[PDB]
Amino acid sequence: GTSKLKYVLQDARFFLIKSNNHENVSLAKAKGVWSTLPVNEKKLNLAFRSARSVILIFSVRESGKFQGFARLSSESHHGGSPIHWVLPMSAKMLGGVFKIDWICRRELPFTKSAHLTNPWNEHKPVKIGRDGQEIELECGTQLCLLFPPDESIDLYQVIHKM
Repeated sequence: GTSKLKYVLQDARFFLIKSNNHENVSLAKAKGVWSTLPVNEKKLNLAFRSARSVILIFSVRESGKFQGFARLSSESHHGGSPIHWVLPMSAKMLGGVFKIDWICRRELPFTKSAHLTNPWNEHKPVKIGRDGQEIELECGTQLCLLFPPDESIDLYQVIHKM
C-alpha cells in the first residue's frame, strides 16, 4: 503493498462523484475521462491547481457501493472526441472533459465504510453526499485504503505525473 498508494494520496484532495448509471462509470473506466456539470467543473479545476493529487471517488446512485477511484491528470478541456454519456439532458450541459488515471477499479460496499464520517458534510457517513461533495483528507484517505487492492494497476506512472 500500500506504500505507493499512500504516497499518491499524501496531502491529496478527495471528491465524491455520483453517477446516475453504471454505463457512465464503465465509459470512464475504459476511456480515462470524466465530465460533470459546470458547478463541479469549476470546483475540480480549482482543486487540480491547489493540490498534489485530486481524487474522485465514484458511486453509482442506488448501487449501495463505490465503483473505484481515480486521480485527475488534467483540468477540464473542450473539443475532444465526443463521449456518448447516458445523460439524465444534452451534451451542451456538461463542462469540459477531465482526463483521469484510475487507481482502483474494484468496488467497495457502503457497508464497509460505515465507520467513516465526513467533517465537510456534517460528519454524516462518507457514503452520504451530493455529487461533487468534498471529503476531508483523513476520511478520504481511509476510504481509499478500504478498497480491495487493484493488482492490475501500477502506480509508478501516476507518481511521475505528480
